[PDB]
Amino acid sequence: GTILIDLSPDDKEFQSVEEEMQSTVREHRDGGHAGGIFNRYNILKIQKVCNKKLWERYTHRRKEVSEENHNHANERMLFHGSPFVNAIIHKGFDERHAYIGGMFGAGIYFAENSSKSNQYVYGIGGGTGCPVHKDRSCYICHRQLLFCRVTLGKSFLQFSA
Amino acid sequence: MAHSPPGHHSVTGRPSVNGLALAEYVIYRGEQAYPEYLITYQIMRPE
Ligand SMILES: O=C(O)c1ccc(-c2cc(=O)c3ccccc3o2)cc1
Ligand SMILES: [Zn+2]
Repeated sequence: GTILIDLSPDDKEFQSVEEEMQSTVREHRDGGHAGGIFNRYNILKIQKVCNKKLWERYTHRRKEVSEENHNHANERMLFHGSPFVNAIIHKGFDERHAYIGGMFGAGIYFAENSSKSNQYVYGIGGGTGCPVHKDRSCYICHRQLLFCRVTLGKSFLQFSA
Repeated sequence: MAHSPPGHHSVTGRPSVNGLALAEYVIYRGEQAYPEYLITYQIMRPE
C-alpha cells in the first residue's frame, strides 16, 4: 500500500525538509568513525511516503496518547537512520527496528541531529560501512534517512552523557 | 521491545556533556511514528 511521491526541489516542502537536514549536522565525538567526515550533504531526492493504513495506525495511537496527556500528543519531526528503511516505509515501524542495546532500553530511536541518525544508516556504529566499498565515510554511495512524525506524549527526561 | 517508564509514552535523552548535541528520543510502540519523508543523499567531503 505504500507509494512514494517525488518532491520537486522548487517545492517549499522539499526546501524546508532539506534545510532541517542541513542545519542539524554537527561534529561527533568519534571524529567521524561511525558516520563519516562531512559538514553537509548532497541531497539527491526527497519523497513523501504515502500509506493510508500506516497513517491511520499512527493517528489512532496519537489520539490515545493525546487523551492521556491533556490533549497534547507532543508531536515532533525527527530523523531515523537504518539499514531497514525499505522495510519501514512498506510495513511500518515495529519491534524488529528496536535498538536492543540502546542506552535508554530496547526501543526505536530518533534524533534531532540528522548527522546522529546518519551514523546508523549502515548499522550500529556504522557497521562495516557502505556495501560496495566497505567505507563508513563513503562519499560516492547513496544513503537514505527517514524524517518522521513522532508522538512523544509525556516524555521521561533522562539527563545523560 | 521494552516498556516506557510507568506514566510516560517515551524517553528523552538530554545531552549533559556535549553542549552542541541535540536531543535523542525513544518510543516503545511502532505506532507512535510515521515515516513521512524518504531522503536520499550523499555526505560531502570537506574542502
Ligand atoms: O538495527 C538496529 O539495531 C538499529 C539500531 C539503532 C538505530 C538508530 C537510528 C537512529 O536514527 C538513531 C538516532 C539516535 C540515537 C540512536 C539511533 O539509532 C537504527 C537501527
Ligand atoms: Zn561506497
